Amino acid sequence: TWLSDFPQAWAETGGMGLAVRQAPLIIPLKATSTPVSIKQYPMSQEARLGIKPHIQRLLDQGILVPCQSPWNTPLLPVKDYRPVQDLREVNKRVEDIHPTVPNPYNLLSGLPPSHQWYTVLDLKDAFFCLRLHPTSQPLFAFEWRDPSGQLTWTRLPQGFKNSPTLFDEALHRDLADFRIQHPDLILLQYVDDLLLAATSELDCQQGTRALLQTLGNLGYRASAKKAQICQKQVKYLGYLLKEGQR
DNA sequence: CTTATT
DNA sequence: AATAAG
Repeated sequence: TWLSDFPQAWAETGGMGLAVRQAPLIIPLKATSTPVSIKQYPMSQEARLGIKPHIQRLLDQGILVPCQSPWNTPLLPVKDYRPVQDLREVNKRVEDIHPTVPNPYNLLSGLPPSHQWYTVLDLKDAFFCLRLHPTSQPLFAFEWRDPSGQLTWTRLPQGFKNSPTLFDEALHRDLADFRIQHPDLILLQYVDDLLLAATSELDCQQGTRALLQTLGNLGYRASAKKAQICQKQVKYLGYLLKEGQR
């Protein structure tokens, strides 16, 4: 099965990803920025117990680490509890980058009628596959208490304004060669949502095998549960792709 | 929780 | 002078 043939490619069997070819990211600040330390609003025990096992898993995975930082932003006290960091004051102090992710409408314009066999993959915990340079880690620090200090991220965090664009650009670099090796396949990338299109069932099977092999080797992980493999009809970016339509 | 947006 | 999102 698709599961068995590519253990490394799937999130369910390959472990947490890590994009091994990508240098740890340095996050430039605006020219006038200085650190902001925002106090953590008190969190109820209910919310703290809800959040706690997620924090512990991330610590175990090395995605969070202890730190002491002059930066601090709050975790939401009401966040099915999973921690959500309010990074708006950090985002304001980080230098802007050009938004290079295409909007879905334009992206799908590059899908020709000749290619009507589809594979759709979504990468699991995509931002977390990208390492942050140690110099940039303190930027994203927050407080954590167990009724005691700060933690921060060692990977590109949720809620950071440039994460989608930086991920999209990193994956484009990592999939550049795949595109060159498979000139007859169509590959659409929208941050962590991928569409592979081919002219035949067999070509789509072979391409999908090569894409999974490649993604796994690079350190990314796709959702086996959500995967739509070699169908003439798929759901991609809120559209139903069918009979060359939409 | 905070904060931007008829 | 509810709303959606970090």
